[PDB]
Amino acid sequence: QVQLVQSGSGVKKPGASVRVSCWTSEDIFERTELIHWVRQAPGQGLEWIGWVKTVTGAVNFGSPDFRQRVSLTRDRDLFTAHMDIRGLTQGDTATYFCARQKFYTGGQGWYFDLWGRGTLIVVSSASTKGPSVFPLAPSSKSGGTAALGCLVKDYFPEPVTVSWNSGALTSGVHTFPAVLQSSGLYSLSSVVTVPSSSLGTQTYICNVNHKPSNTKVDKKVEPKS
Amino acid sequence: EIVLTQSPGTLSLSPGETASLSCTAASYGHMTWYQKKPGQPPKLLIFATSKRASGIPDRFSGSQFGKQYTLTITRMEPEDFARYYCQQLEFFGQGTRLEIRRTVAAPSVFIFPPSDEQLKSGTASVVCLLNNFYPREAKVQWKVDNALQSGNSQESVTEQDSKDSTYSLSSTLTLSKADYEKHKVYACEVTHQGLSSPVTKSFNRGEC
Amino acid sequence: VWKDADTTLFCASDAKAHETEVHNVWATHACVPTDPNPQEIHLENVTENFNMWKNNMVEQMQEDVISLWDQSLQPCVKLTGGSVIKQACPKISFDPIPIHYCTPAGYVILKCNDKNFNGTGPCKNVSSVQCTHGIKPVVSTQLLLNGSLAEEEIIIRSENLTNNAKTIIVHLNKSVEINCTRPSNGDIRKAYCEINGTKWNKVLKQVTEKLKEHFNNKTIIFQPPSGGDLEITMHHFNCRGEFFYCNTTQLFNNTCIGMKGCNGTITLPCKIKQIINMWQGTGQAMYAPPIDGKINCVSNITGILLTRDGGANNTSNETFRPGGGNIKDNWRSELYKYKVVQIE
Ligand SMILES: *[C@@H]1O[C@H](CO)[C@@H](O)[C@H](O)[C@H]1NC(C)=O
Ligand SMILES: *[C@@H]1O[C@H](CO)[C@@H](O)[C@H](O)[C@H]1NC(C)=O
Ligand SMILES: *[C@@H]1O[C@H](CO)[C@@H](O)[C@H](O)[C@H]1NC(C)=O
Ligand SMILES: *[C@@H]1O[C@H](CO)[C@@H](O)[C@H](O)[C@H]1NC(C)=O
Ligand SMILES: *[C@@H]1O[C@H](CO)[C@@H](O)[C@H](O)[C@H]1NC(C)=O
Ligand SMILES: *[C@@H]1O[C@H](CO)[C@@H](O)[C@H](O)[C@H]1NC(C)=O
Ligand SMILES: *[C@@H]1O[C@H](CO)[C@@H](O)[C@H](O)[C@H]1NC(C)=O
Ligand SMILES: *[C@@H]1O[C@H](CO)[C@@H](O)[C@H](O)[C@H]1NC(C)=O
Ligand SMILES: *[C@@H]1O[C@H](CO)[C@@H](O)[C@H](O)[C@H]1NC(C)=O
Ligand SMILES: *[C@@H]1O[C@H](CO)[C@@H](O)[C@H](O)[C@H]1NC(C)=O
Ligand SMILES: [Cl-]
Ligand SMILES: [Cl-]
Ligand SMILES: [Cl-]
Ligand SMILES: [Cl-]
Ligand SMILES: [Cl-]
Ligand SMILES: [Cl-]
Ligand SMILES: [Cl-]
Ligand SMILES: [Cl-]
Ligand SMILES: [Cl-]
Ligand SMILES: [Cl-]
Ligand SMILES: [Cl-]
Ligand SMILES: [Cl-]
Ligand SMILES: [Cl-]
Ligand SMILES: [Cl-]
Ligand SMILES: [Cl-]
Ligand SMILES: [Cl-]
Ligand SMILES: [Cl-]
Ligand SMILES: [Cl-]
Repeated sequence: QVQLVQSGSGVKKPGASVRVSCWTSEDIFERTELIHWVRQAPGQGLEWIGWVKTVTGAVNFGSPDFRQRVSLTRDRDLFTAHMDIRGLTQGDTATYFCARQKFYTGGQGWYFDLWGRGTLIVVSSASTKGPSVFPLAPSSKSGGTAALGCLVKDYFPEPVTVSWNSGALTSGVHTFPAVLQSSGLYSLSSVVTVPSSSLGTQTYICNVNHKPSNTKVDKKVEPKS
Repeated sequence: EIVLTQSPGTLSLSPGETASLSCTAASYGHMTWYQKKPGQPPKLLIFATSKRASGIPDRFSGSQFGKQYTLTITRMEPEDFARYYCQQLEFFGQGTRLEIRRTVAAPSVFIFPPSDEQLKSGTASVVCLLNNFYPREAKVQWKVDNALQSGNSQESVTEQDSKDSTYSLSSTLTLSKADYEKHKVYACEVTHQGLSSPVTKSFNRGEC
Repeated sequence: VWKDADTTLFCASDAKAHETEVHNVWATHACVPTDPNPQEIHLENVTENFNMWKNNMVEQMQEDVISLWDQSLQPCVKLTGGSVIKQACPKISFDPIPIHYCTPAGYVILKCNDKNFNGTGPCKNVSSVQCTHGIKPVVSTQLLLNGSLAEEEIIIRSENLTNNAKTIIVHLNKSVEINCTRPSNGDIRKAYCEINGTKWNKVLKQVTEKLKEHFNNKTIIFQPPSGGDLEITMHHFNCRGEFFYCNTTQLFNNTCIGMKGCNGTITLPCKIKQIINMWQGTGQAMYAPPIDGKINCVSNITGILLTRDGGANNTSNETFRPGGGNIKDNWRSELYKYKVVQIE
């Protein structure tokens, strides 16, 4: 199940246009009759956007909105398909996939056997911003286990990476899915459970990296005494 | 009307068991089925209703009873737990989430007050953690001086753990520094099938 | 006793050995004389299934027409991938002739004579023939030209009407003349096609009435193509060796169907193009400018190629746009009633 290649994910202001591209090998493109585009909004299902026929450049769409705002083209020489979206709205935030349909499907409908890795497009007027990192301090206070963590708050856009003790600590770690705040900035928690006896005998540090803003932070977490 | 109806919405099974998913279509039409894991694109499993895609192991099968199109996975492997979608022409089913069934486990619950650092900045985030529980269904209720808080909380839940089949959940209650200063008792109340009654973790503002 | 099978066909024609016209030259070599005594045999009480979209005769005709164009209409400049080929590209005599397709020994062709047969499924009135009827290999997009007509009602053809990636073929039961001219000298590439507005609109109204039957009496709407190469966004065809591209926007005018300011002659603007995309799918070709004089082809519109808009699930209407591009569909439009079987 080889993958088709796609352009990198990115952030676009509302109302902007974007181009997402999808390319593959000569052999594969040659055996592709239609390239379809399908999107999946965060936490939602799959939605067919439209197709373009590789040989003739003919197109079709899943809705008038899509027919209006989306352009589907291809370059047969470069084995590439393009999806241009204009007038980006908040409702357009999604991972966009390109997907291939072979020739000679006959009467057996639509099935896409090769897919691109998908391109995340995030539509937001928010500005790039590094996180503040706050401690989730273990209670000194009957399971012999204690939990601590870091609150990685108010950054944009995704993603951030979090490790503990520079990667030396991986067991018992849970790094949660970021949530999008009404401020338009994300917040994320990472926690780790340890033996209660370990507090005060072992040092725990979360390492936070937010490459978009080139912000990196190391936060020591200890019980509030 | 609706062109495709997929069911069940959720399916909990043990490795080695067989899963039966169906997509009931308004009209006859060859059905397609994909597997979908987080951060990865759909993978073709079945097409033309019953034909297996290249490289797909024979434990995956498709068929139909009239307009009821079905995907069967016998003797499930760990790797087979994921979301599944049917596709008939341009339409996709709502999806089925197939997760690993284990015995019920009650969460360990922890509460974290806001840091002094954060307070200085005018904001207080209070965090409640539900750790390593099953099933995934759980309810967190926040209370401040016995007043039920609503609309000022957000939560996040992890993907089922690959090794112990449990879930963990984090909930953040966010208030202004001033509102935090105006109250004393901060409580997180957790409801869960593994708990014979709701557990409450609390702290008193400004107490060691 | 017989069964569905595929085999190597041969062709037959009335080609003239003295003729310089290129279809004649090709068929003089490739084909035998037309059956001097064609006889079909009705198969009493016989029902047979057909599938026009999975008919290997279509593939063999496509191969012939590709071969014919390859040796008679070679471009002065061929651009395939990145490599440039330069070769001679003299003007030629060009006018399609009827070609018959015939089965070898031990095989026969079954012919469906149901008057409203749509190309797939059971056929109740079946006969056997040695050769198809004479089919002109007219290459065109959007409109099928100089073909045969549905004998009873207008017929809608599709591999799967609900599959919006499948082209729909409308088979007319009354042809409408289209009269295309590049006048003698001036823009040598400017041309036009004239069509009788009244006749065309009446046909197109009947087409919508037939379409309503297949889409639950929903409202039927035509629109111009939304994208693609010029060969498909326009009515593309070859007249006297020259490649025409005509704008059909006026041809699919909803306002007329159902007002009366439409009756009268419809003039479609066309252009002759030296640089084209080859329908063969083999890339871009460049030809020499058009010959001098009055370039004129009068043709019968006997079919229409359509693509239906997606996204109309829960809408009150259905929208169609002219299509084409896959020339095998052109041959299907004529071969639909035939299939090869092997005599056991
Ligand atoms: C198309 O038609 C065939 C019968 O001709 C049918 O078996 C098939 O299910 C249809 N395919 C789709 C995708 O609707
Ligand atoms: C049956 O087919 C014959 C040709 O073999 C044709 O002449 C006749 O009109 C057809 N009859 C029906 C029932 O359509
Ligand atoms: C053609 O007829 C067959 C058999 O009656 C039917 O199944 C099919 O839906 C028809 N196709 C169209 C495009 O009307
Ligand atoms: C063409 O077909 C339509 C029905 O689709 C019918 O009303 C009309 O009479 C037919 N015309 C001819 C000349 O057979
Ligand atoms: C086609 O159009 C040309 C130019 O208007 C005209 O001279 C000719 O008479 C027309 N031919 C027919 C048969 O209508
Ligand atoms: C166009 O067709 C109509 C209907 O047949 C006919 O009455 C009219 O004379 C035609 N217009 C011409 C020939 O210019
Ligand atoms: C056809 O002509 C119309 C009206 O002038 C124009 O809007 C449209 O762009 C043309 N189509 C093409 C393919 O050029
Ligand atoms: C459609 O027909 C109307 C009525 O004759 C005409 O006014 C209008 O220009 C036409 N639109 C086209 C040809 O795009
Ligand atoms: C259609 O057939 C006539 C001859 O009967 C011919 O003059 C005309 O040019 C043909 N059209 C095309 C596009 O070949
Ligand atoms: C067009 O079809 C008519 C019958 O409607 C026929 O009489 C005529 O010969 C055909 N004309 C051409 C040029 O093919
Ligand atoms: Cl819409
Ligand atoms: Cl959204
Ligand atoms: Cl703790
Ligand atoms: Cl991470
Ligand atoms: Cl169902
Ligand atoms: Cl049905
Ligand atoms: Cl099944
Ligand atoms: Cl804050
Ligand atoms: Cl609760
Ligand atoms: Cl031969
Ligand atoms: Cl030859
Ligand atoms: Cl001959
Ligand atoms: Cl060729
Ligand atoms: Cl004939
Ligand atoms: Cl019909
Ligand atoms: Cl159909
Ligand atoms: Cl003239
Ligand atoms: Cl147009």
